[PDB]
Amino acid sequence: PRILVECLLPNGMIVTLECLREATLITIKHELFKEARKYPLHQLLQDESSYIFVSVTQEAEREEFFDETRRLCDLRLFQPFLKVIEPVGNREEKILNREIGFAIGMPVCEFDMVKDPEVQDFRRNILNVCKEAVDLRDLNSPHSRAMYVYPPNVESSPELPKHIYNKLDKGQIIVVIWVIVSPNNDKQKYTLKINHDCVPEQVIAEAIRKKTRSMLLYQGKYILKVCGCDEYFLEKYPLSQYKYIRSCIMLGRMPNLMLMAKESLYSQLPMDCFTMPSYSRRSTKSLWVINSALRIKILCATYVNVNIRDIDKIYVRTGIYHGGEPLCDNVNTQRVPCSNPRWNEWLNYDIYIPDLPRAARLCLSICSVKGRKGAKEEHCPLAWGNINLFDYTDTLVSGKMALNLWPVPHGLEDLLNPIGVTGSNPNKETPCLELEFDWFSSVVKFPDMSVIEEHANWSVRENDKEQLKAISTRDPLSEITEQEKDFLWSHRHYCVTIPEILPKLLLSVKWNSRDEVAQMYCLVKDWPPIKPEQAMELLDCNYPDPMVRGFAVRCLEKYLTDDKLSQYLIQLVQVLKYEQYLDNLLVRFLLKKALTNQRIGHFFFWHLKSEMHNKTVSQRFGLLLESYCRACGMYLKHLNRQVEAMEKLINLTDILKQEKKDETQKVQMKFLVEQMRRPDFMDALQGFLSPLNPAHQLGNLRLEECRIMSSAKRPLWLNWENPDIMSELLFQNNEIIFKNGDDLRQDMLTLQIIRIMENIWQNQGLDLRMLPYGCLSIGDCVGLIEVVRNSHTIMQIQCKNSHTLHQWLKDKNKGEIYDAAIDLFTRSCAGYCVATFILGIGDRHNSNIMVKDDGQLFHIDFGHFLDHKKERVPFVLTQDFLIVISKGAQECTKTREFERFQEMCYKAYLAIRQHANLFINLFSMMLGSGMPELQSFDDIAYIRKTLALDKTEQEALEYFMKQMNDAHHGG
Amino acid sequence: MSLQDAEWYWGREEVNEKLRDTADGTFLVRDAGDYTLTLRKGGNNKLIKIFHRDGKYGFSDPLTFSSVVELINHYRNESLADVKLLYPVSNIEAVGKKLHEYNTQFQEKSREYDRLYEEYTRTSQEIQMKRTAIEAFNETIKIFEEQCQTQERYSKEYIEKFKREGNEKEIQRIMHNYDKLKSRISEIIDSRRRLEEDLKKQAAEYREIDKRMNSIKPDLIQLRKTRDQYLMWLT
Ligand SMILES: CCN1CCN(c2ccc(Nc3cc(Nc4cccc5c4N(C(C)=O)CC5)ccn3)cc2)CC1
Repeated sequence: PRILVECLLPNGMIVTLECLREATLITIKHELFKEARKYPLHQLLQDESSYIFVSVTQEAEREEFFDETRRLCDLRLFQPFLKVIEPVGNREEKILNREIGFAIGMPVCEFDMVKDPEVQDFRRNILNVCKEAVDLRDLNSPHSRAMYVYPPNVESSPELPKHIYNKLDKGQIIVVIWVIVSPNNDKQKYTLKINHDCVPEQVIAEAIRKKTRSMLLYQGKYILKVCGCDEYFLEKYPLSQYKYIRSCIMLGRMPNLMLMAKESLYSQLPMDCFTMPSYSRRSTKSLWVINSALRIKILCATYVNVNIRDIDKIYVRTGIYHGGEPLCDNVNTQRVPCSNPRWNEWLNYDIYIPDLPRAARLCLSICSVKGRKGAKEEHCPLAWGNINLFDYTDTLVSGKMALNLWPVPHGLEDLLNPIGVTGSNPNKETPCLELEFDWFSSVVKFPDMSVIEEHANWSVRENDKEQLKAISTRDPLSEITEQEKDFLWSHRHYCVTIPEILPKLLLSVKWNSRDEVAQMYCLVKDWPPIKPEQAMELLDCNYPDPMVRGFAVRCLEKYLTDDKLSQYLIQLVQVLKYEQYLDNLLVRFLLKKALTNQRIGHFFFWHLKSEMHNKTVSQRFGLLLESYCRACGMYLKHLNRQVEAMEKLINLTDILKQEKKDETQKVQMKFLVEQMRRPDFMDALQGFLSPLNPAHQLGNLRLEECRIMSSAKRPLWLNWENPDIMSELLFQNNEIIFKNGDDLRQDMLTLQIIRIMENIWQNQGLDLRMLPYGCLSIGDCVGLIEVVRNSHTIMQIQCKNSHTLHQWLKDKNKGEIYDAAIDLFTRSCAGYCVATFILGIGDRHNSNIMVKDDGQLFHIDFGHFLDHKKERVPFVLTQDFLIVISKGAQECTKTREFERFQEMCYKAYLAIRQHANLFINLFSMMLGSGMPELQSFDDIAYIRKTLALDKTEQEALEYFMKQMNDAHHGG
Repeated sequence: MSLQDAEWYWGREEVNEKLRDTADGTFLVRDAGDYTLTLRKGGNNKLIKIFHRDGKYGFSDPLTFSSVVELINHYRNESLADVKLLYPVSNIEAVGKKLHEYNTQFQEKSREYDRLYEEYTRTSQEIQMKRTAIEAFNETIKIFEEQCQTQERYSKEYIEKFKREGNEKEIQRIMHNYDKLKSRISEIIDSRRRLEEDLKKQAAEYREIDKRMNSIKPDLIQLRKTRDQYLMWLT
């Protein structure tokens, strides 16, 4: 309503405008100038359409609302005051910056404030990647822009597994082409039987031949769309290579397609305009010549939050590291009383300066001392901080430095944290620590590549050949003995023939040396390529060398397909944090991929935004999000639609979470209905692309079916319509669960791992079907979960004896469908038995397992994905499950159904156990993600144990058999 | 000599914990014949597998040395070259009562640490919000100061007393706005000072919350060792 805004005219006189809460800026400005006439000095004031507004929002940013039609509600103004001043800046730049700031979550002016030369150089240099991506997109318009907007959702290889191939009708699939070409939508359906290797062009040609009575002779004028969703077959791929088509083949469903005019989507595609922002306009000695042991001085820690009585003394542990393995033993500073944290000591390290690796670092930690306990005086690290020994331009840090030490992470028993951010804590109340380095009377830089490849090149049977392969096949998380390292380095030259041995030979190199590192460089320069699943290892903390990671990124670019890149994307985004600098090859690759494909880009943005609330990776991810949104194209307008939408939900839950968390769900439901009936909530929620899948569009909310669940966290059961014309084909209603306060990165990881397991088993020929449904974390403890429909929890089915579930399954599939309803049930049951045994998912009661009416069985909630509750078969097959698998009997355990079931389980288990490196990598690259249950190497040691990697194939199979017999009481 | 009872022998997490921040030359032999020896050198725990073949033990072929204890003794006598193997790492009712008491103590320490951590994170949230509000107040006060400067620059020139035009506008209107404008600027400055004072108070309280945090850890980790050693006896 009337908020009594204040207006500051250019004359100076303050005017009180009684403006309603939901009012636009144009009307307010008009009323303000109308009232200004009564005020004095109205001579100076110009016409209304000659001045612009300025205000300060809740983010402490001074911004000019140029013409924003959003009411003063959406302004988010800090105080109800508005100054009037003649506009100075460009409307385009300010509007784009405002949109970018809303999408990112932090105003873009902050990056302009940051004075760090590396930050400014990255900001001005990522524009090169942005510009090349934008140029590539507009190379072959409007086709290229269309492919960018609606990318081909296809598989990795055209060749099909034999089982699905036999599922086809002799290589012919029966699709249905819907044509709505008429004055009114009539949905002319044509049933067309065509090969599974025909490109969509031939599909359309043969559709035209049919539609036209029985023949005609359209071409280059129509395209194919998936009815009920926004996915288009614009690419020249075999019709069965698209994910929807192959999913329909596997699931035994008719692919219902649609014929749409090309000009329809070409005109539906707004033109993207990328404009270079304002900021784009703005004695060396070889490091090997210097010969002196590295020395660094510690001066004083100005601020320290310690207790004098509880802490006797303090000292600064230091180490010269490379990855996580010290180059030389840690040096220490003499203990001093906590009151006077001044040391002024020149620590001397054992590492000869020329032998410094490029990825070297200096990890410092201020920690106390307490000798009261006795012989083992406990040490606690008060604060930590890392410092790269080389600048982004290959220069040794010299002179003095002031480092704000981050707080020690929870659970970090050790004293030095060599994996953390290599930068000063942005917060200025943090404990500073002053440092000084040596001065060499000149700038010292790492020697140029050509210089290194001259040192090396001047400083240089089956009895062993089997050992190399045995090592290479070994886990990357296993242990390597010194004889193994010496053996590998002795046969470094011969290791080229085994290209998959770099992840191991790298550990065999002494980074403390110069000849060894030079030879390793000359080797990695001419290394045969490796697989992307093996080049994701070379992109972890273990391997921080510039050239190693450059080679790994080259392999990723050359061989990583978009389908894989869209799956191993969480891991790559997370590994972005552990990169040394801001301008590196991996970020360029990921940014180009995200800018040349909106399917990858949407999840790229959402992952970055989710991880951009931990202050450690706030700045880097904010810079990257700015670089993306500058050249994101028009998708910004969509992303904002999602962003604010989620906000409108978040706040609501909070109001229910604590404010009204006093009465039962009746009052909560009434309040939810009342708040949803408000115009703001109704207008914000409806009409936007679903974050889980951008293809699905959410229409008017069906407030009738939106309720608050009975689950402990009390999530939101949000129900939406489908605005698409052909919604009846796929699904007329779209449902989602909004969970506030529950971490959803654990569920995301488990579902990604289940998807990878399903892919492995499909390739192996084991048609085990699982539901790895959608799940996103849009922040911290806030998330969206897909709702699977027509599926009832096992508790409900039993509630609605040991035969209740089987009786229900028989009822839902009366007739010949019983065979399929039992086969699919058993296959899914085997798949989850193996999967939840290997990953040790939390113990399963009835509520966590639900079955579709068809027969499939899936587990819904997760959050114990490495058995962190202090092996531990969670999915012990209940009596009802075995009765259903055996088709009903009292001698169940003695039927051929058991034999087939156990054989499929063993096949799946062995197939997974043959691909343990991938799962170990996926779990290890996300150790720092901060999940409550993936936080120490024992968590991945559990995976190593369950797969029985140490044992042999027969031993592992016998171990799984023993575990099964123990779990389901023998069999 | 006999095995299964020795200082070096122990029969990976435990090995790493024992060798963590240990002196150079330390060596611990444990099974993973395997008989893997973990030796601390260069700040890192190197591993050497003791090969057992033809009833003979040895680091590298030939396995001339006879017994694992013989290997340990011989390489304690002389350096491994290049580092000598220096100093190695080696009632029921009462134990039950001690275990119960230390379990209770560990639960108390964990609860206290959790409460301190939650208070720390909360106070950090309010600290950040208050700092942002203070910066917004600074910006608003700067804008108001600019407005006041412009008003003072303009009023005298545009419309001073009756000379140009001051019959009753300056007394009733011209000076009314200038004083009315100054009322809000002063109050805005007042709000900044009041909120700034609160921020300093929270910093001290947030400071104190850290003092209790950086003292409980020494008294809780040592609790784990007492709990770990007593709990992991069960004999
Ligand atoms: C013999 C084999 N050795 C040597 C190689 N080693 C190793 C394996 C994988 C990674 N990758 C990684 C490491 C990350 N940090 C952490 C590294 C070590 C411990 C912890 C980490 N935590 C964080 C950051 O929360 C939890 C505790 C984060 C992401 N990825 C790094 C080192 C295993 C032991």
